[PDB]
Amino acid sequence: LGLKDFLDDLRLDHYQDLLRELDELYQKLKQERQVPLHGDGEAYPLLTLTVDGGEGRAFEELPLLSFGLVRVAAVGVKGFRLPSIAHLLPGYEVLRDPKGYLEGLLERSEESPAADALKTFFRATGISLEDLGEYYTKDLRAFMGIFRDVLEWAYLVWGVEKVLQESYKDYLFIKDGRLAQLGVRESFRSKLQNYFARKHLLLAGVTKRSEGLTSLVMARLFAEARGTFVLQVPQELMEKAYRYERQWNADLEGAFVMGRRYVARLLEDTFRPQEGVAIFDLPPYLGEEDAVKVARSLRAHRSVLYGGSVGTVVEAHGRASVARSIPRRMEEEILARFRKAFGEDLAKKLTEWLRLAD
Amino acid sequence: LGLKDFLDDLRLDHYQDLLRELDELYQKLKQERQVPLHGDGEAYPLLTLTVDGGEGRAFEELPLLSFGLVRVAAVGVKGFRLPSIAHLLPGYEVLRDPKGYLEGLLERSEESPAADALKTFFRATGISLEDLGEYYTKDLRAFMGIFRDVLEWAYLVWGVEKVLQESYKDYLFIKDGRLAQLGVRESFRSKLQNYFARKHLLLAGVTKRSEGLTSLVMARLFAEARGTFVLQVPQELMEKAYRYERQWNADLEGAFVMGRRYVARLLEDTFRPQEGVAIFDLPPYLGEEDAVKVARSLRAHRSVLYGGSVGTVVEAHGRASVARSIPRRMEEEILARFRKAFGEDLAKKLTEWLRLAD
Amino acid sequence: ESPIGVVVSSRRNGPWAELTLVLTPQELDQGKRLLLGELVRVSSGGKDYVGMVLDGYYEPVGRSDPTYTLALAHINQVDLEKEDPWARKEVNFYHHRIVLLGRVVQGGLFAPSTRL
Amino acid sequence: ESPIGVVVSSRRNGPWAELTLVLTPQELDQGKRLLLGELVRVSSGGKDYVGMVLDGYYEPVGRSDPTYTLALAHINQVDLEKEDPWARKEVNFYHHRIVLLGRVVQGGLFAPSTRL
Amino acid sequence: ESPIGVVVSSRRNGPWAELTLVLTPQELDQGKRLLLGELVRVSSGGKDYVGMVLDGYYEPVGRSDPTYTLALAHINQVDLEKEDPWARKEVNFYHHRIVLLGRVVQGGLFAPSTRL
Amino acid sequence: ESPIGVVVSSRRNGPWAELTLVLTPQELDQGKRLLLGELVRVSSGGKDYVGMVLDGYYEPVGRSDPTYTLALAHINQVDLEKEDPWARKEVNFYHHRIVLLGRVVQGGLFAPSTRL
Repeated sequence: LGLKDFLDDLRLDHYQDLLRELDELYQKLKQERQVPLHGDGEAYPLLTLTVDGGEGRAFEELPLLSFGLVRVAAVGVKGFRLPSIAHLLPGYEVLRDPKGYLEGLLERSEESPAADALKTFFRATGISLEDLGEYYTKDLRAFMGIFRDVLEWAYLVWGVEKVLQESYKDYLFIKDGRLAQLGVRESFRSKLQNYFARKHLLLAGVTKRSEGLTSLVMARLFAEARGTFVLQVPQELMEKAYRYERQWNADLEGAFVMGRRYVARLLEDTFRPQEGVAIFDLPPYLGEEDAVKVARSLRAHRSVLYGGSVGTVVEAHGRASVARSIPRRMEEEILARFRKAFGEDLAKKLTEWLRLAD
Repeated sequence: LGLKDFLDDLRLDHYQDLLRELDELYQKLKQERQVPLHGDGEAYPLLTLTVDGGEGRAFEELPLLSFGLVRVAAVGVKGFRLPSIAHLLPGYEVLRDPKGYLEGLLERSEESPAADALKTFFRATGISLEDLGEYYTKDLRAFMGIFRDVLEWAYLVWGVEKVLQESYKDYLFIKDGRLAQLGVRESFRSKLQNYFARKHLLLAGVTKRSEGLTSLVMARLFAEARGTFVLQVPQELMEKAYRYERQWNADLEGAFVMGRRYVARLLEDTFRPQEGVAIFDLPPYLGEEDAVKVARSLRAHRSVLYGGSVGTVVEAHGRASVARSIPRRMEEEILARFRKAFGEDLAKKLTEWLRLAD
Repeated sequence: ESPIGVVVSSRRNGPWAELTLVLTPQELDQGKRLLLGELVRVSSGGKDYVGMVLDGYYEPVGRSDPTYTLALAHINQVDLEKEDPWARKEVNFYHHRIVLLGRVVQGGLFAPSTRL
Repeated sequence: ESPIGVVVSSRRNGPWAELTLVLTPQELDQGKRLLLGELVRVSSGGKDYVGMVLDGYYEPVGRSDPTYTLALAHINQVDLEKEDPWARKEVNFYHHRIVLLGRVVQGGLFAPSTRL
Repeated sequence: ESPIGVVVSSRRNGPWAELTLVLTPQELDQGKRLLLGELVRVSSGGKDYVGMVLDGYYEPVGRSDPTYTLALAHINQVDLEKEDPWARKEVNFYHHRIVLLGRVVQGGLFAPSTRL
Repeated sequence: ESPIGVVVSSRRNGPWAELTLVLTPQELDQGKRLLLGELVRVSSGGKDYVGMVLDGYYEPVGRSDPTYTLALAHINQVDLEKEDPWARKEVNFYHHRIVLLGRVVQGGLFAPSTRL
């Protein structure tokens, strides 16, 4: 095949310090208290939110002839769940020229659910359209992600404000992904933080693995770990992970967890080094006892589906997921509506373009 | 599944907006001059260059425990070719210090073909590392692409100056990709364009597809037009393509073709709309008659492998391709060579860490 | 004086050892062919065996689509012997099956079949 | 006088040799067909063989889903010949099997079957 | 005094127990082979069984394409042994089937077959 | 006092009901085994059945390549039970098949087979 063209001048002099620093991090971990996580323990109920996205054919190659689907859904334990917000973003529309699509949507006279949720989120949290900065207006690739993040935040706030007026006081809100927002100004994060502290929301962001996570050094030290337990990630590990992320990806200036980060064990037998590990981030206004209680709830809702999942998270992820037949039938339905709202010649010309490409 | 959620507020006006620019572009193209290729004419040998590569496991999210491979190879007529050049980038070393590895590589220049080609490329046209700008030091994702592009340019210059210093003027040099460089300062492009000018290098860049919109409209044009022909792409279409690609990806700013574009039809008959279409770019010092000659050469070296190709392009790409087995065997070789230098103790923990983490 | 093709597989099919031979595009272009029922020599481990050609069939080699390639060449009136060396080289392979009968030893006595 | 289709495979099926022929959309639209049991000429390596058409069947060529494409066109009330010339160009192939019976040699003699 | 290969599978076939053995490139280079019908020892759980080699075949190990690799090496006049030791280590494997005849009981009578 | 393995499938194979049982690396490392022809108790729906162990075979569980893993360990000469516990913990499963014969009822009578 052509090996030995890479072997010459291997330069393997860095694996020494790589392992030296990895051992330093492991030593830092070894001096961390492991609060027991026995099965019993007072726990909160759960309310898990999630967002999923789909893409029509040729959205990358020709984003001016396709569109995108965003669906946000929430599940309360089993059936005390919220509605589901689904929005279609046409590729050509204003996505090619952002910073006007958001205005048109927010000022929607109809106020479809997607716009209503954003209205409620903005008004309640005090976050204005100028807090998003200009990162989301950079281009469509950034706009899609920023829109999805803002949609998830707005869904959380709207569910707290208009569907659970008082009940939210006895729930543990679980949001998939780390409690971190990238691509916005510090004012946006400050507003989110102060609103959450004002409402005393019980919010924990649960993640499994990829962004860049050397923090999974817990794969070691969970051997001979005495079953399940809870632990707090050290500041040195957090700093090293953050610097590695900002050296590997860039555009990750906002990635620091807005609070603390804890790692808990959900399963004691795994068949594999890194199964059944929960990594949850807690807001700055929660103590260490709150971490123990959150871990107890997470274990109480543990599953063996994807190698020690959280259960409600997989349930939610299995409801907002979008099948591809959905975009296919969406294309066909849009074609039919175009035909019945404009001329058959116009519809046939569009169909000819779609036949000649994408 | 719940498709009716996405059908709440369908909008069908941007489609009418879109079915005006496509028609205008089609009418603009119908005014171009088609030059036939009667299976004969003046043709001269092709010398094609290609670059490929790969990554080891865990490099996508754990680059600090992996590496990367990049290999460049060229092939010519008469069984002619050049020695290949391959390099291995250590992920951990590079990730923590861009421009700290490039300079170290450039300084060794003992036997390594990569360093030799880089030095030759720099000294043949007076290109400095300051010309490369600051885009390639932001993160590893930018560094890898910049390294590939610069290494291919250096390969071309080194082959022009060291292997064929008298017999270079009778070959047509083919580059797999558009004649453009992104992520570098204007000085880089100016110096390249003036080094090619003072050598009158017969260089054409063949892109095939990435381009998407140009192919979309040219397939419709070919559906009508009968007979293989070569025609020049209008600037009105070129500017729209540049606008759309910039809006879809800001980093593509400055990726404009360093010359003029032409589209040629290679296959009389096809089963799919966009088969047997070759899009190529020529430097500004080559006229329309030179474009016709180059199109004749490309049609004389046509192939039916990937729905109409240039044959030499596929041969060079296959030669420079890296089998998936190579990254896996490279680790087995590197670990052995590291153990036989660092002892049987420091080597065991590296394997243990690898087992624990991917 | 030189080997015909390249051996790519071997097995035991009942009471007889068999192997698979592949003829490549260059060998097929030079006119090298194997007749069904012909007797050939097989060298393995420094030992000579007598073999017989049993079967012959076409099978794609690598990640190719010979049917699509050949049809697309056909509809354009492309003579693969003169115009598309790469396309011809990607599809011009051929397969054969060879059964080992035994070997000659000592003063010419025949040892039937094999255990290796 | 021109060849009918394109040969895409050959093999030995028992005591006979057979090959596979594909008819493309252009030839099918021109009206070219092969009758079962019909006798045809086969040119290979400068030699002429007699062949008989044994079989015919439909099979996808390349990357396509003929059932889905045809069903969707029927559902949407589309005429392939008129509205979609390109959807009819990727599914209109046909397959045939041809067995080689022998060749005619010398002064009107017949050499049965073949070993090549 | 060392195992010949590595056991990669076991099963019950009819009234007998079989296991699959794989010979690796290093052992094949050292010249170690197994004859068909040879008697071998099988150690399992501190117990010794008598086994018989029944079968032998070539199979790919891992994610590899031996046919493409060998054909490419033959085409490009690449001598694997001397020029590409790495490409020759990923295709040089062999497979064997071994049937467990029974267990010899010291100071006792041979115990036929096995239930474990 | 605890189940031997985990039941992963069941069916009607002719006039009898059969189920598939899997033994995990932990149970195998504890020395637990099932002999062919051994009688076991099957609890289902609050009812007890007599069952017999009919077959036993090795099969990969999850996403794994036991052949490649074991061959690589053998090549690199790593004691799999002392150096690579995680590699040993992903291949050490085993499969058994169990047939239900019937159940004991009232005054010691036997209800044969089952409809459930």
